[PDB]
Amino acid sequence: SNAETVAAIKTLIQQLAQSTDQFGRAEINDALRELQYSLETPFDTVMRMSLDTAQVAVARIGSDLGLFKHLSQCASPQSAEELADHLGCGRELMSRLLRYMASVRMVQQTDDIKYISSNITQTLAVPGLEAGMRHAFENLWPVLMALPDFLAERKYPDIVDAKDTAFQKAFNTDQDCFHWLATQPTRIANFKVLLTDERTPNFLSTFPLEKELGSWSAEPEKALFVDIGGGMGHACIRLREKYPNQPGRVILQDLPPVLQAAQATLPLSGIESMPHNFHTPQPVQGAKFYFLRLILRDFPDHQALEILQNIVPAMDAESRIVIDDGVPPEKGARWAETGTDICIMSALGSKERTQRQWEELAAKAGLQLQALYQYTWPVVNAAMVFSLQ
Amino acid sequence: SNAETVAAIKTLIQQLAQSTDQFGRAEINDALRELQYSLETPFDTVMRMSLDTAQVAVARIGSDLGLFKHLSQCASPQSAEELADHLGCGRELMSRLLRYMASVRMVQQTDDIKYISSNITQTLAVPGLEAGMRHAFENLWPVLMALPDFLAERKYPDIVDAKDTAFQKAFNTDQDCFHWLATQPTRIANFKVLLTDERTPNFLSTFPLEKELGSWSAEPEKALFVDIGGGMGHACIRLREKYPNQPGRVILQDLPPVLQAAQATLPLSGIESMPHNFHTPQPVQGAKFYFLRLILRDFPDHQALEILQNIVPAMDAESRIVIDDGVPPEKGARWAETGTDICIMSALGSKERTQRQWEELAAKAGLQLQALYQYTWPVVNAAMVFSLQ
Amino acid sequence: SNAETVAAIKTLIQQLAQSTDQFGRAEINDALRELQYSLETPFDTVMRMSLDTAQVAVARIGSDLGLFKHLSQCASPQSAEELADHLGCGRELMSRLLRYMASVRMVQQTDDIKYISSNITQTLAVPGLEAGMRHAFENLWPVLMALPDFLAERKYPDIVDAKDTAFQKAFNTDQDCFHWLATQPTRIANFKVLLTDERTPNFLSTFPLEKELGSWSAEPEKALFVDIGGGMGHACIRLREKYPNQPGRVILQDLPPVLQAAQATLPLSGIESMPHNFHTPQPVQGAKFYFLRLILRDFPDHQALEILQNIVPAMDAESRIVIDDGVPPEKGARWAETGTDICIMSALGSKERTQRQWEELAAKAGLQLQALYQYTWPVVNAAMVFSLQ
Amino acid sequence: SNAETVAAIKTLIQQLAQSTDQFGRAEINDALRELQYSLETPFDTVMRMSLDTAQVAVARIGSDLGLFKHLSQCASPQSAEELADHLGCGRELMSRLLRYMASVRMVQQTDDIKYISSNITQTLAVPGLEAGMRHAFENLWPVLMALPDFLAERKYPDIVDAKDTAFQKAFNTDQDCFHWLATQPTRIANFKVLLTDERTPNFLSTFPLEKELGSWSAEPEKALFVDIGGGMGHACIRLREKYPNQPGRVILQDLPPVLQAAQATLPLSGIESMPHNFHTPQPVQGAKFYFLRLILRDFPDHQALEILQNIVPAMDAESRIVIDDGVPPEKGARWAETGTDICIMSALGSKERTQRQWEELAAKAGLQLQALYQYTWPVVNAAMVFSLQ
Ligand SMILES: C/C=C/C=C/CCC[C@H](C)C(=O)c1c(O)c(-c2ccccc2)c[nH]c1=O
Ligand SMILES: C/C=C/C=C/CCC[C@H](C)C(=O)c1c(O)c(-c2ccccc2)c[nH]c1=O
Ligand SMILES: C/C=C/C=C/CCC[C@H](C)C(=O)c1c(O)c(-c2ccccc2)c[nH]c1=O
Ligand SMILES: C/C=C/C=C/CCC[C@H](C)C(=O)c1c(O)c(-c2ccccc2)c[nH]c1=O
Ligand SMILES: Nc1ncnc2c1ncn2[C@@H]1O[C@H](CSCC[C@H](N)C(=O)O)[C@@H](O)[C@H]1O
Ligand SMILES: Nc1ncnc2c1ncn2[C@@H]1O[C@H](CSCC[C@H](N)C(=O)O)[C@@H](O)[C@H]1O
Ligand SMILES: Nc1ncnc2c1ncn2[C@@H]1O[C@H](CSCC[C@H](N)C(=O)O)[C@@H](O)[C@H]1O
Ligand SMILES: Nc1ncnc2c1ncn2[C@@H]1O[C@H](CSCC[C@H](N)C(=O)O)[C@@H](O)[C@H]1O
Ligand SMILES: [Cl-]
Ligand SMILES: [Cl-]
Ligand SMILES: [Cl-]
Ligand SMILES: [Cl-]
Ligand SMILES: [Cl-]
Ligand SMILES: [Cl-]
Ligand SMILES: [Cl-]
Ligand SMILES: [Cl-]
Repeated sequence: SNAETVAAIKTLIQQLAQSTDQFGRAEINDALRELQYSLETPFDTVMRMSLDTAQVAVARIGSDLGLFKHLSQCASPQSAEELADHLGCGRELMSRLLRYMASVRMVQQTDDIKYISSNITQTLAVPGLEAGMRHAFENLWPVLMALPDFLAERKYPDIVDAKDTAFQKAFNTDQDCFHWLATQPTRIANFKVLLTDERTPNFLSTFPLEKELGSWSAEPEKALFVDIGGGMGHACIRLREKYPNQPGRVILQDLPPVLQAAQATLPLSGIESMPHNFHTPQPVQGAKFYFLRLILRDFPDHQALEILQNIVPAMDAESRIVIDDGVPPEKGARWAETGTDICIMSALGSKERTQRQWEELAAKAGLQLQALYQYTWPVVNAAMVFSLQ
Repeated sequence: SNAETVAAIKTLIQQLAQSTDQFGRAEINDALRELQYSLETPFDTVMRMSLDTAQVAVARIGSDLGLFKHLSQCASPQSAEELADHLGCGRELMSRLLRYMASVRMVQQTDDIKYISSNITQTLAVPGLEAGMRHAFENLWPVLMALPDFLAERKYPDIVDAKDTAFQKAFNTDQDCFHWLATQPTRIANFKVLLTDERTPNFLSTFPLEKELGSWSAEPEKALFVDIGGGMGHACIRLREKYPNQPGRVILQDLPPVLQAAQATLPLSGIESMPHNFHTPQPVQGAKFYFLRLILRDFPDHQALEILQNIVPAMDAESRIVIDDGVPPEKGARWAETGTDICIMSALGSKERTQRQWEELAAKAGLQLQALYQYTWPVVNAAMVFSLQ
Repeated sequence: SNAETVAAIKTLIQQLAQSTDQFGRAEINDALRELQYSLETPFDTVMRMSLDTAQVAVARIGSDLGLFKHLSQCASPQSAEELADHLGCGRELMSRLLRYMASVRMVQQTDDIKYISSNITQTLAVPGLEAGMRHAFENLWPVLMALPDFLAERKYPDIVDAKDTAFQKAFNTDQDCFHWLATQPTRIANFKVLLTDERTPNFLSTFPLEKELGSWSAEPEKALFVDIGGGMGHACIRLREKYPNQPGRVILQDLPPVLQAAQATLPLSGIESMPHNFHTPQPVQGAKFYFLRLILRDFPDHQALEILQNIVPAMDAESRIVIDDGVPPEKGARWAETGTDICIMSALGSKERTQRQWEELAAKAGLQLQALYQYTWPVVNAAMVFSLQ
Repeated sequence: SNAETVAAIKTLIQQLAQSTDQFGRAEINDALRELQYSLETPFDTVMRMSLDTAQVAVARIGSDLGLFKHLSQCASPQSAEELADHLGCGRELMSRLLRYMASVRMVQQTDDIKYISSNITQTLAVPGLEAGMRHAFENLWPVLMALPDFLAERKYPDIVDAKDTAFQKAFNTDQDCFHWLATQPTRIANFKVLLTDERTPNFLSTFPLEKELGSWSAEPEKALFVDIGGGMGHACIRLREKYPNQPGRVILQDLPPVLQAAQATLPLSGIESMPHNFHTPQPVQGAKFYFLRLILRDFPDHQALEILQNIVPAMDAESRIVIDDGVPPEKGARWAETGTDICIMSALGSKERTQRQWEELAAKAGLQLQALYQYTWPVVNAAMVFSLQ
């Protein structure tokens, strides 16, 4: 029975996935993807490429309607008619959307053709994760749609500049992405929500802080941790939580509107909010750790170098710059890393960097790599610790 | 070992897949997709939705460069430098594109970071399949990108009309999709290549021709088979190949430029080419089978009914209309059926139809279902045989 | 590749087995046995039955030579020549024995044809487990070899009497098994070593001692626990270890030579050693628990009933008899339970008993079942708690 | 759910086993055995060794009762009571035997505690396979039971002589096994039935007969195939069946009582029956193939050599001796090969021989190996083709 074999495959893979940790499950997931691509027919390859696109548009519709939040609060299965009337959607349209969503697990369909939430329903109901999906639709899609004709018209140049990539064609502007976004309040509002998502795990799961501290003294009143472009301060909060007895100033640096958003959820004491533009010289002198998490991947080499050169004059011999970012391998990189590389090339002119490419960038700022502490697998995020040469 | 477990999963799934037939492999692939969606983390759900989009854009770039056709005929692994110089691409751009393609199996990357064809490379090198991918990029993507805001601004109506759906917003026109496309030479040229793809299996694998004929007789120059909108005539060719001694005319009906393109590959005798617009009265009277394959799914009910009403006056008591099309189930429909439904809703105002919906449509034309012969699974395509009521 | 498929099966089963507990692994092992029996060819069925017998004979030879104890303490692989010379075995004989042992995992053979311990080597080096294997060879095998012709010559009677079963034919005696064994010094010495094996888990993992005690009070030098035929006293030791502050005497009852052997490993206080023959009236009056673990399965109903009838006059209203023994199900019993049933039928005239059969036996002694506490699965051992009717 | 996981393991292994051929299934079976042995607890190891022995005794009882033949003819499930009354067995004994048999798949137990035949029931109902089981019980078991004390009393000698092994102790005789068996009519009768079993596959599945023939001429009246000790002539029958047009005499040689048994099932023409004792000079001169299947493994080197030396003088330059027998590997031999080695050592003083050991034996007869044609895996049986040196 082919149905019996499929059911047994599902049982065994679900059991193997429970038998391991999140990194093992991520490896299983990538294997399932590779198996699919290798087992599909040629026609199914093109069908998959033609249709998987629709998931983002339909998630965006469900988000607009409030469907995922509503369904995640429902105590019993709901009919399409009930959902349509409650959310203000045409009954036929709602039925067709829900049938599509159930087929890609965006919701679950029951045996009597009613609907309940799935894991994906709950995910899309979370404001920060919903904002990530809406970002993909409104900011990533236009840039990817413009990229092939941009490259064709320009005879396939290497993209190296934030002011000369697919973004300018997609949005009919000469500004770079970050400058243009600052003029679009609806997009700024979505980014504000996006900043509330906290990635897990984080670098403190593997970072040997006491080892890296050595004999560094916080006395008289030195800074332990300067979180440069720290957003909502999640790194600062987790640091104080994990190391509540380590002395030294912990400083969140970001732009004033972001620091105001962060205030509601920062601890009452122990974390300073310091307005600071990281394109200017670093004001905090002689801190133990200057921390840059997912900052430098958004910038081409010239601008990333300037950010580092703004920090180096503040360092003393014991200071370290900690770059927490993606470190793809030299070969066999996975779709999350290479896909991110193509997207930030097209929107920002930047790139993902291997360890050798990080070291080459840091060397231009007078820095040398002392240690690298991986904390995710198989897609590598790592805290890279640099000192003065 | 995580690597050892992952390799063992791949080995066992591959062995199970090779032991079943194409329909069993399709069921396995659908299960792998379901497992992937159920095992991903919330962040990975959003990352998947954010990035899987890039596959179509990068395939379009590879098609523009001629990369897949070139790699499919190479007899040894090629470096990114060699490919860039041969195809006229910037070397860094080519390297980043190839790394992305390898991570989604669009090519294969070797242990010394060179590149060879994968199954997907060969697929994208086939002109008809390449054309399907280009169609997804240039025709489906803009309509899907317009659908969420189209529905929002119109307060979520049921889409019922080809002249009032997302297409009009996407391409800034009041024309319906088919009328507009016929004004766009480059898009027409891609559709001509798309028609060269022949789907397998086909309805003749399960259609009981002898039983359906009964004592039918061709005595007065009558037609056995009229292929309405038959494209390149694949159904006529396969019919003559499988039943070479069955009497009766076999007639391919389409518009003149498609019949012209079909001539090169049609047999030199046995199949007549007859220009005919299926929005006009059917000229062939009393044929045994009037055959409509993947025609009516492109039209809303009102227009699909008019196509049928142009045939019914030509029928005698022995005539049958054979609708060969998708028959999604009442529940548990799969992503290929529901995804198609949402795309053709957005571009064409049409829909996929359950068996009951096909019967309701045909009844408005005065037709009754006599037999239904499935020939694919689990996504069902079937030849539905209708007679006069 | 057959080798690759086989390796992948092993990897996946190993991973599934390590992800469950000991009871889950027992269920997996029973499924592997069932699969093996269902997938063997008819010839392989007979070959398996013909040859699996040799494992006991070869283990006995390895035990006689001291091979498993020696190999378990070796720090490097040993050649067959080295083992033969050390153990005093002909070199060709030793080589052929070791090749056989490696093929059934009794040792492991290395890639350069030397030998190291396997899990089974270590098992057969443990004195109590080695003694169980020697018992199978010298006591169980002769009775099983005599059973078919014993039943044939007697026209297939129900075996009901310890003095009239296959044992008498196998050892050419009119004595029952236990009486005869007590005349055979070498066999007695092996049983003494066998008693040093402690089964895990034990009944204290699920026995709700506090609930079963209720308001029981030890005030007049009363006994909490009387271990009847307790052997080395493992149940008394575990009880004192788990409930060190519970008042009440804890008493180990057995025959003098077994109590003597127990002294070396008993705690120096807290457990009394009391010589007592359980075929005679119980001397300890009004104890809370009279405990019989794996005693009554060795006796037919008439003798098991007499053992219980020697205890019941010592009971007061609060006393309980706790029978800790196998409780096979009414259907679907597993090979360990039914195999034991056939062996003890042939040697001892006794039987395994379902819960209903235990209740019927105990009712003849005027006892009623109050509670049953399983502590192993899927082959069930349980502590059955009986009170006066 | 652990029950769900076990069910899925069974489904997937059953599907993998159907996806391959008999050799692949044999490899899977050996892997299942290895997994069991590696996953059992120490206690379960000794329990398995103690109890698996009982299968042979219980199969022997079922054979005595006619149970397997009766159940294999039953059209519906049978109760233990019905089976007991029909076969003349005590009702309790029958119930306990059937429960044991169901737990080792010797029969199947239904949900309402009735019994139906399994694959093993059908196997044990086949006369030749039943005879193999009865041989294991009455001839192999006594020799294995005597082997440990035989070796101990003799200080572990290398066994080299058919008149000085465990057989003489087991059966209290000074005769060798084959000479003693000739005086025991009940054992001779079982061997007669055993000879009717035909092993599959056979050497003709891979033997390149036309290649090995070369230009050999059967003219004037030469012998193609001389089946030395050919038993019922299965090799001769299959040869004539597969190669019906190859000329040349095909001659079955065996002892007169065996040739008389063979007559009923030999073809009416084309195969000669020739009484011949293979301890005397071969009478047929200059045959192309002198065939010895599973003959020489029953003899120590001295006697096996004499059998070959009786053939060599009959050979001309084109003659070949074909030894069809087991060829275990130099390392990693499997339980069927090593177990057979231990059994024939104990009963016959002989041995299984590697390819090098076959070549060394044949070289003493003036023979050289020309080709080796395997036809079973993973346990190797092969047709080894030898010519004059
Ligand atoms: C080699 C081809 C592989 C294709 C795989 C799946 C294609 C999915 C895709 C939504 C599909 O099915 C259909 C269309 O796009 C269209 C259309 C025709 C013109 C403009 C827009 C859409 C009509 N009618 C369809 O059905
Ligand atoms: C909850 C969020 C989930 C997201 C998962 C995958 C996100 C993939 C995505 C290409 C990504 O990584 C990045 C960006 O889009 C951008 C950006 C910022 C502004 C405009 C366009 C792109 C910058 N820098 C990035 O790195
Ligand atoms: C239908 C039969 C199935 C048997 C499967 C396995 C048989 C294993 C078994 C040790 C075997 O192989 C051999 C013998 O017992 C004997 C023998 C002959 C006479 C007396 C004792 C042993 C000779 N020579 C053998 O080779
Ligand atoms: C370390 C030990 C491992 C043992 C695993 C399974 C042993 C199976 C085995 C049939 C078993 O259970 C029993 C006996 O042999 C006996 C006995 C006692 C004296 C003589 C003969 C049999 C009594 N009562 C039993 O129950
Ligand atoms: N010029 C600038 N100076 C300081 N912060 C900036 C900046 N431009 C952008 N940023 C901030 O950089 C952050 C990038 S995203 C937040 C990443 C953060 N380090 C984390 O991992 O949680 C945003 O908070 C944004 O407000
Ligand atoms: N008005 C019209 N009259 C006749 N054919 C038409 C038409 N409009 C579109 N078509 C044809 O309808 C076909 C739709 S796709 C081809 C489907 C074909 N029946 C097959 O399965 O092989 C195209 O060949 C197109 O040329
Ligand atoms: N007549 C008798 N009186 C008391 N003990 C006896 C006896 N006959 C046998 N025994 C003891 O009964 C025990 C059987 S085996 C030991 C079982 C023990 N209850 C346990 O599970 O740990 C042996 O210790 C043996 O010495
Ligand atoms: N001295 C002897 N001369 C000829 N045949 C003998 C013999 N001693 C035993 N045999 C025969 O050798 C055979 C061994 S078993 C049969 C094996 C046979 N070659 C086959 O594969 O089918 C028996 O038929 C037995 O009768
Ligand atoms: Cl701390
Ligand atoms: Cl890579
Ligand atoms: Cl198809
Ligand atoms: Cl058919
Ligand atoms: Cl146990
Ligand atoms: Cl408890
Ligand atoms: Cl032939
Ligand atoms: Cl070996």
